[PDB]
Amino acid sequence: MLIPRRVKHRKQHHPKRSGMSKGGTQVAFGEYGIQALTPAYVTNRQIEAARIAMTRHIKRGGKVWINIYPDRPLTKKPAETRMGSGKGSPEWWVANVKPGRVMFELSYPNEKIAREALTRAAHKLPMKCRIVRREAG
Amino acid sequence: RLKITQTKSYIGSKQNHRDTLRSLGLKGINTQVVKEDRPEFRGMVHTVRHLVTVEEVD
Amino acid sequence: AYGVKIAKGKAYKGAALKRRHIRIRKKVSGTAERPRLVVTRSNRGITAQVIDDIAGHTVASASTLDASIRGGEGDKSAKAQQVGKLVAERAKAAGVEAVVFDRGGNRYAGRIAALADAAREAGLKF
Amino acid sequence: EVKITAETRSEFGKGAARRIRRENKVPGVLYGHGTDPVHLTLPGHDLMMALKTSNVLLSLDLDGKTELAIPKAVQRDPLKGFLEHVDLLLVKRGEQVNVEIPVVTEGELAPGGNLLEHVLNALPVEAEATHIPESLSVSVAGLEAGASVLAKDIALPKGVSLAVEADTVVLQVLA
Amino acid sequence: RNGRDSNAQRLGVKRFGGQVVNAGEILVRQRGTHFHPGAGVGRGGDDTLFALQAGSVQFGTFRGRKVVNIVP
Amino acid sequence: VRPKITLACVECKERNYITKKNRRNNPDRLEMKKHCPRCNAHTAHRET
RNA sequence: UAACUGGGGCGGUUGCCUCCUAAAGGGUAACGGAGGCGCCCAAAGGUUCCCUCAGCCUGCAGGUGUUGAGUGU
RNA sequence: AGCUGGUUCUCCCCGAAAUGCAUUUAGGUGCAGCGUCGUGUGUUUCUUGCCGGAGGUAGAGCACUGGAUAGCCAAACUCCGAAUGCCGGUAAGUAGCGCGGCAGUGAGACUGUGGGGGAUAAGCUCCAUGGUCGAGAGGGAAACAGCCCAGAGCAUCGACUAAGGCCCCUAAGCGUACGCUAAGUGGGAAAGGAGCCGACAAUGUA
RNA sequence: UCGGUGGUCAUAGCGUUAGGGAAACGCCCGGUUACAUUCCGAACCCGGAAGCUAAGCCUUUCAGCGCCGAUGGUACUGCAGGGGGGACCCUGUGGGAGAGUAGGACGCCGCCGA
Repeated sequence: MLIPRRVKHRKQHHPKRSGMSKGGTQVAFGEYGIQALTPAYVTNRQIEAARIAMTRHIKRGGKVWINIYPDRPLTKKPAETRMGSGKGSPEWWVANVKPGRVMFELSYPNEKIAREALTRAAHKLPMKCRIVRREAG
Repeated sequence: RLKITQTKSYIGSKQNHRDTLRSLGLKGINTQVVKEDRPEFRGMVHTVRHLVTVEEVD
Repeated sequence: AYGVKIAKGKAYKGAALKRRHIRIRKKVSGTAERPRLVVTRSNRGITAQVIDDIAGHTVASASTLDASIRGGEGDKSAKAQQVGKLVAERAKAAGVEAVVFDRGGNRYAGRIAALADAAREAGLKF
Repeated sequence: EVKITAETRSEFGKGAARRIRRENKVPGVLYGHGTDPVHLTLPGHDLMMALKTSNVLLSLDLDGKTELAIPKAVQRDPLKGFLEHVDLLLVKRGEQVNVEIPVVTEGELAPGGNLLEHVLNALPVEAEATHIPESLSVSVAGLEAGASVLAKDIALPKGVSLAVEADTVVLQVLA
Repeated sequence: RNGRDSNAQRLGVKRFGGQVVNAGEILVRQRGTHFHPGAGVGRGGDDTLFALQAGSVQFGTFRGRKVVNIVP
Repeated sequence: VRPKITLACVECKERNYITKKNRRNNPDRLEMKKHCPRCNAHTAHRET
């Protein structure tokens, strides 16, 4: 489960979600990828659940890259506490994913199994996703 | 020359839009003013382009 | 100007002198009323010109290449006395009374003192 | 060579270009060889069919004047995929230009959990503007993990030379 | 343990280019020398830039560094 | 630790200036020269 | 026998300096996000003159190094 | 009684505030902001064009600091960097300022945009910048201070329009022409599945 | 055709390649005094002119590293409107980057003295 070993500021603002991705819109490492279609915050738990889905489905061979890293801290106050008296402690680590970002990458010999593994991952994610193939530049 | 007619109310518009209409000489709905085609007046029309209609008259 | 870099082995004399010259030129500017009075100190001779940095032009100038000094008796220290005298004359001629001396990076002693004194007794106010 | 009809663009800016794409035409600019850029409007559909091929040679039927051009840079909508802009570079018959050619790997890796990584999607080479090969083929059969194919390992067709240092890795095989 | 701040200082440029000034007016209030003093401009004790002579304010780059200048 | 001293010269016998000075660093009665306005001279003001 | 206070009490804070929030002049709130101050130096002030560092490599010395060192706090 | 209530005839002209600093201070008050009247000044105000300026936001980027599997991320990162806004000059077009008398206000609300706290809540709360209500009648949204149109001196059994509408309730089209929808979709909603499903609370259609 | 002193502050730099000594600049050899070294005439200061362009300096080749860099488009945005259950998305009119591409560039402009 992915956590930053060190972060300069524990308490941070909510990463804004307007606009498209700055970059990382195209398959870079593997042969197949998951491209987001809507903005969201993907928590470190959600990335882990997706990663297990792909790796378990292929079961051997093939290599999976995770292009995004959940390094933005989100905070939550103790339950049943009135408003005020400071900010809460960080609870969830989120990667600010915007539309167009390629999140996961996968290389595998069999195309059908690759697509199936990618789809199983998508249903663990909180946004609409599309499967993209590496364009032969 | 420009024939400028005010077609929309000034209510709900920004303060500078109100002053632009006043400077053009417009004073209400359906009022008209005639001005020379000069960069200042073309600019005033553009500022309140949604509140006036401009017709080109010799 | 904006200073120069440092040097290594050779060219350290040149860089250090130039770097020193800039240090002196951050408080000594060539005005219109009192021009600059740069004085270069080479191995052979010693030149001195009266520059107008605000305009960029040079008003007067004298050196050891002039006939008055080029070939004669005396060591450098006494040889700068001629250079001091003429440049004072060539400055008095073109309407100049007060000037701002600058060392040029080298220290104020020996010829630089001697040249200054020769120019200073000729009328110019330092 | 692909013949495509092209019109001249006179309106520039955000509003003009959006209207053009709304009409299903792709704005373009033709430059190179010290000439003043010529601003073009292109038929969107004919363009995409032509651009399916990498470094396709286009003969622009520009206002009764035919000019040779090569798509140098193309801007696509990052999400929907339709063309937004084309940069066309002038090329005369038989002059050398530097272009990127995709590499297609032939054969099947040696059996095992070996995977092929494309470190460079396209190999930069200089080739004659009219005889640009569609792709460069590489034999990777029998390769094992850790084996890396260099640029100088690629068998170029005649008339093509590398535009990158000979030691740059293009392909690699991972566990 | 947060919630502490220092009340604002109103720094910044106080006379802009093309603005006619009288000798001694404040041109810039600043921390450090973001702008250096040029012709006819003096530096105060706390980096303040003030005109030495009446004229128009004009910014520029003298000797590779941003300066303020007064043009009589 | 740093007390306020009052300087005074040997002529005007008027207390002109006051300043800080670390006791333990300068235990010896501090001294310097100032402009005494009564004397109108640059005399020496021995610390009181 | 104080006030503030997402009712009041409990807890916390109250003046000054720096940064971000602060939306490219200035200013701008919250029991918003990070820190400091209640000094010190008789030189760590003034002036004149002179020098350039950190880091790296080689065996105090040499080569490289233009700011990545230092600037009482 | 820093508190609650009450304060009686009319019309004409103008017409706010719910903000800043400080406060044994927070539902009070002093000063400043915003109103009015008198007097002096007279275009000095404001709007638009052009001209001269400083910047470090949106965006973008990794050259510094940090995070991080050649591709990436950052309120307290910046090699870069607008649009606007602000200061001054000038041209054209149509209130400003000084000095005094008298105030009220200093509990704001919703809606558009840029943000913080909150939980990618609240008809929540705290800021910045517009609008309306407050103090605003009239028309529309079925009713509905804050939304859309529009600023009511008075009369009018005339005409043209704005938002919104034109089968009947109810003023005006069963309008003309092309195409789509078969679900009363229109007349509420998601991941997801093959206009549809997903669809699901209590008085009575609703 | 070179020496001194300025402006712009890399389109100028860095590196690389071939050279130059007519005056000039410098290397250069010495420490007698004035002057100096946290020790050393290495540096500063002093007095000359044996040798030399080997280095500095000047000229010169290369676009190699660094540097500058359009037009077109895009993001963004003032003003005015739409849409969406919401996070948010879109357009008309005015303005318009960053990155990247074609390319540029082995500086340029003054004043004196030989």
